Amino acid sequence: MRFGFLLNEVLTGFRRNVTMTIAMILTTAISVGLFGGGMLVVRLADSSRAIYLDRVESQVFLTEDVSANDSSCDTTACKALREKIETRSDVKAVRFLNRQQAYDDAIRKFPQFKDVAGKDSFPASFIVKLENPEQHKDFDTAMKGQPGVLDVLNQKELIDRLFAVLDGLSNAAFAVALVQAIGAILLIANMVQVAAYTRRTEIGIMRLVGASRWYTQLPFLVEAMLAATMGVGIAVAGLMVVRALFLENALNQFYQANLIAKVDYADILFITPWLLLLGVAMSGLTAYLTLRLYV
Amino acid sequence: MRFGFLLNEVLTGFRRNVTMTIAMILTTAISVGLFGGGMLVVRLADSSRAIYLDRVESQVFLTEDVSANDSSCDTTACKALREKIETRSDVKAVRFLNRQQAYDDAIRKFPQFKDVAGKDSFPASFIVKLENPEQHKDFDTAMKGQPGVLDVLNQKELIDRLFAVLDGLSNAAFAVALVQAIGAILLIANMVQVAAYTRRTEIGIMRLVGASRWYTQLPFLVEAMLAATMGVGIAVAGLMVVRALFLENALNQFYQANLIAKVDYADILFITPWLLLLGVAMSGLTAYLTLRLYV
Amino acid sequence: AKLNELSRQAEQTTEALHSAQLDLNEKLAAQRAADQKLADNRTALDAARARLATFQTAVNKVAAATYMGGRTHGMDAILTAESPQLLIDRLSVQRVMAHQMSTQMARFKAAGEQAVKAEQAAAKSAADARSAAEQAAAVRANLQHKQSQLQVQIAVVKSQYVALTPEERTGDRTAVVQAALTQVGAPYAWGGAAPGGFDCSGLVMWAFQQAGIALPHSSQALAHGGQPVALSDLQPGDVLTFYSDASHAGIYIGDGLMVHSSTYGVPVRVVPMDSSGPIYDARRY
Amino acid sequence: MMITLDHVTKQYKSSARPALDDINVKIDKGEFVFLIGPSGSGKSTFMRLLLAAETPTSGDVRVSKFHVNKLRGRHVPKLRQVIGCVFQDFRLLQQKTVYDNVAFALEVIGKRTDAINRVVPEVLETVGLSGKANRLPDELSGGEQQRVAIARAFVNRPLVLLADQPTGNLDPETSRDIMDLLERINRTGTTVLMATHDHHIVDSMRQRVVELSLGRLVRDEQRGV
Amino acid sequence: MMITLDHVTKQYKSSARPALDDINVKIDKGEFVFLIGPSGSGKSTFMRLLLAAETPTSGDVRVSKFHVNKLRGRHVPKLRQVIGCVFQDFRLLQQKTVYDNVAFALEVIGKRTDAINRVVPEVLETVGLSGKANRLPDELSGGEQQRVAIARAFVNRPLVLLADQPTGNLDPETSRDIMDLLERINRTGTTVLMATHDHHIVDSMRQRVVELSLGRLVRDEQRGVYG
Ligand SMILES: Nc1ncnc2c1ncn2[C@@H]1O[C@H](COP(=O)(O)OP(=O)(O)OP(=O)(O)O)[C@@H](O)[C@H]1O
Ligand SMILES: Nc1ncnc2c1ncn2[C@@H]1O[C@H](COP(=O)(O)OP(=O)(O)OP(=O)(O)O)[C@@H](O)[C@H]1O
Repeated sequence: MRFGFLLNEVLTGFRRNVTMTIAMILTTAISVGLFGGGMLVVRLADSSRAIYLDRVESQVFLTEDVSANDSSCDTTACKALREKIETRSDVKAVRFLNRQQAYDDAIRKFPQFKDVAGKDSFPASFIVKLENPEQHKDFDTAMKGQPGVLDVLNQKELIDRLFAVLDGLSNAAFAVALVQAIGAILLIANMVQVAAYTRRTEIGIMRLVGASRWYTQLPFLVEAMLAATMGVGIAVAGLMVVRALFLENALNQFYQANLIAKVDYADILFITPWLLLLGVAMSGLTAYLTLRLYV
Repeated sequence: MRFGFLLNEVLTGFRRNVTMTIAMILTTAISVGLFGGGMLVVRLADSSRAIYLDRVESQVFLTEDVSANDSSCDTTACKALREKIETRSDVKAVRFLNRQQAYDDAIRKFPQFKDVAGKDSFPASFIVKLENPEQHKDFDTAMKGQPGVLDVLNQKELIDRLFAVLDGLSNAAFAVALVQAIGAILLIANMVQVAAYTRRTEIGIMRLVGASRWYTQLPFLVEAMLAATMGVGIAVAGLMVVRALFLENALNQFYQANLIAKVDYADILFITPWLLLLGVAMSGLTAYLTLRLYV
Repeated sequence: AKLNELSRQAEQTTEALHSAQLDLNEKLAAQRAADQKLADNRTALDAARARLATFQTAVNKVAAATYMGGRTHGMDAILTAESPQLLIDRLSVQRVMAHQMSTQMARFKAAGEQAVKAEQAAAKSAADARSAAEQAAAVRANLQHKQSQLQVQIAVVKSQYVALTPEERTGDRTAVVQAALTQVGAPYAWGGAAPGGFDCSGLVMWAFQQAGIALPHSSQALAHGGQPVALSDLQPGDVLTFYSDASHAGIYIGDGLMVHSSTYGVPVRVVPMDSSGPIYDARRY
Repeated sequence: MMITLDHVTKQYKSSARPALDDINVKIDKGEFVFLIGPSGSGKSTFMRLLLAAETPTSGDVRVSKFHVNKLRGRHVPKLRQVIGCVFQDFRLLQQKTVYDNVAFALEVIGKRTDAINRVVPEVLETVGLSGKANRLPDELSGGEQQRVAIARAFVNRPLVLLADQPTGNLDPETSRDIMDLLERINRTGTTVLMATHDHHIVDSMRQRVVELSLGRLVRDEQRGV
Repeated sequence: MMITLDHVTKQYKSSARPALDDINVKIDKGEFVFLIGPSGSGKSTFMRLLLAAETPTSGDVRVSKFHVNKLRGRHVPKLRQVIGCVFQDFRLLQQKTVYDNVAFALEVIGKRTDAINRVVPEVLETVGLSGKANRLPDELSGGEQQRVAIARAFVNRPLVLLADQPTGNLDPETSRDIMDLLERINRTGTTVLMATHDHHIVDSMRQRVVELSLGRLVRDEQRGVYG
């Protein structure tokens, strides 16, 4: 029947145990906020993975006269450099990359040259991949000063420290969010017990006069619904202020360092429905069987 | 002193509600240990800044026309400044930097910008070392626009700007610690309104028997103190396993670079008494005045 | 009674060339100045394109230079350095290198703004020069039409009036006193600006041209845009331009020197200065 | 058409006296049934047996509609609208009003809106407190707070209205008001099952008195004082 | 002076009829008084007024030992050692035996364990909990669960044992012996004060029965009966 009676009875619980309800909001905000912060840095690392080079990669470049011509591997100068790096079994493959593919990704490698920086500027690459990325300093020195190669670039041997601290921070946030969620599960069971103990005087009335079983759990479950939605809302609103107060001076210059991409007030909106369908279901699965096994 | 009466009731009190008890254990461990982790990164920040004071180098640049026409300091314009700086109370030694080597020392340090970096873009400079490089306000009010200098770099805030993202992480941890600490205080506050309710049948009689007013809330306090101290005890144990499992590879990867102070188990155990007293105070001051308004 | 009106209409046809000549002169000076200013703006645009090209080559070299791993910020130096000794050197080099980057970006942006402003100025100058050439063509178009119309009155004055009228039906600013010695006996030449053709207002060189002057010979520009003169103030500056808008302004050589031809050849008689009628007829210079 | 229980049993931790043993008493629709007995009789368990809130270990329970010995949890609240109970502690909500306490079984069922207020003054006219139905029950004296507890269980018509200690704390002067109210309730056609715990009223009614002593049935003749 | 209180009143909020007038009551030491008052009006506020659970709005409640209407920060239990208080409900402890419920009210006032075994097992055999006294009160019948609440009150030998509805909900067959137990504390010199609503039990011994109507005392009979 009509929901006009459920709306003006939850205000009694909103005034009866005020010191218990807002503690639930504060701990559920910390739980799903730490979970959201853990998911945001995983999204951050996955968005920032495309800037650098992967596990099996070693960037190399070409001299100006070779890269000015040879738009495809058709001149003998291309095979002359390819064959000498197929002489050694340290590498496995060389990807075909040339001048034309070096500017359609110029937005991707550096989102700062979004203007017309200029064609015929970025050197051709012919980059290599090797299965043993520790003993390649000798390879880089063999590519140092050789007549036909400009220079090399490496993202391993103590350059890929960025992802190792991002993964550690993500797992730390996930662990603290997980144990906070375990504490939240126990507080689910306590608030329904508090609402049962303080407001038992009509539970017996509804048990005697012939209330249906499902309608008895409805006022306690809608309390858990409003508590979970209020907690997730305060957590999302807290993510904005923890970014805006003292992370708009320390995180933003990584983009000017060209290390990580945009995280803004938009990609949190792509995870906020997942925060809702996590937090509200997390409250409501665990606020049901407590009333079944005790009420 | 009647301690054996208090020793056996606390187990029955824990069996009266172990659910709320372990909820308070979890939220106490998280709120206290997260503040402890916020203190540890403050310790790491200035302890890893302190391993740079013996090697940080203050630098002052020179104007162009005393360096554009001569390589070494041979003109009489720089002969005043060449030994004006040794006439100082806080300088070890002064080494002049030729402009020719100060161009290609960057190229030797990293073979990059070998064509675009300007030849007349690196001014000549000197060397100054201070007993107080952090307190470099002596040169801020002395190195004015003298005839022979261009600008004052004012030692460097580069290391100070560099070690600021973890300061942002520290006060993020402090903000989350206070936010969850409010919920911890509130969960202490409603600990006793269900701890007295679950065993009314004897706290409702020693009011009307003649027990002292201090001895009423004493067993409702001692169990909260034991809960707080085992929560702090597992807080440091959980911080051990988030340091040694998730941040561990991140710190051992900075081990070989020797850039971080490398906080060890002795360093987290150094802050254990202050953390424990904070937990005992936060669960003793707020588990006492909530009984003055209840019993 | 027909002996006067045939030259009366021809007088405007004679002075039309002199009236249009000054317009033509100011139009050609205007289009020459516009062409010179447009050429200067084209040179400025070429210089702006040259500085844009060299700063473009600089910005492509620095855009390439960061693609080989050139990092100039400072935050990723602790992601790159392996010892605190050279980390300080990396920060010190990148602190001035990022200053070089910022100066190059500011210089490129200023060069782009200056090139855009120079292109807009060159476009406006080219539009102004094209407009000036348009008025030059417009004031040529009526000029070649009325120059052909100038030859119409020759057949009715120098060809039709010469059959009849035989021997029976026919101070110091001048310094010439009697401008009738080589001046009479010349019944016009072509009604134009011939140096010696003696066409109505074509006698200004023998009297007024004595200390330079170089007046434009219009009898309309100085009739309106000139300093006024009073004949009653003993200043001989009044002429016979009264009751005839844009007409001849011949200065009398003394008092009563009407040296001209009525239709084709006339003598000079001492008649009073009766041509001065309405106001705003003629001025001094 | 019989509404009783027989050969029931109930043990929670120890057997000792396992609630009741076997019950053969004839109760009819419109009978004053008393339940005198000592405090060890387990008369509240006998209340819960007809309430289907305590599951019997043996026997069967059937109050005039169906056997509730093995009734599922889906249909157990359906056999609760015809059941009425009054207790010692009056079961009153403090924050609500005197009208709101008796108008509480209306909205929990979900009947027609016009039939909500069409019966509340109709049942306040047969209880005694016809008037002063707007004051707070906290400010009301305890004599009429019991009549609120009877008048609350009149929204649906109860076939049996079983009492569980409705006096004993009340004054004998105001016990007359409570006792004669149930007489007019029984004139509607319903039965009541009294469970008083004293001697003065049970030697005043000469009605069907059923005694029970730890499962054993002490004195049963269904008449007399 | 002896135990005498007068002019006591406590006007609660939102109550135009607080049912506490300024009545000058007077009792006798060693004498039993029965306060069979009305229902729900004032039968408990006066009953807790001797224990000073509610602070009176006016008057000076007094006992034979010290002043009761004014306290300090350390004198509130000093009133309540000598109070033996019994309610309607049994309120035993469900985690300990009948031999431990009586002794539970002894270490809360600071009594050594050597004096427990010489005093506490010298009490509950007088009330009727004899023989073994090891049965758990969760399984005992309510006839014997009330007398242990009586014996819990008589531990430090109080001079007053005030009781609110002692029979409460019991048959007269198991309430007639309650009079025979309570007279054994009554003849020891204890001013036992019983608030009851059961007639024809206090009409037998004909002791001092008082009654308020709606907030004022109307019956003061030293040997009266209930009407
Ligand atoms: N839920 C229960 N759990 C355990 N034992 C119970 C329960 N209900 C009843 N008993 C047992 O039955 C005995 C009497 O039951 P019950 O509570 O119904 O008695 P009663 O006659 O209504 O009297 P009173 O309310 O005065 O105790 C109890 O003393 C206890 O031994
Ligand atoms: N804690 C309280 N706060 C405010 N008013 C109270 C409180 N307790 C009782 N009252 C008021 O006191 C009156 C009830 O009567 P009183 O407290 O004197 O006891 P009683 O009802 O006669 O006794 P018993 O509690 O044994 O039934 C009502 O007016 C009620 O509002």
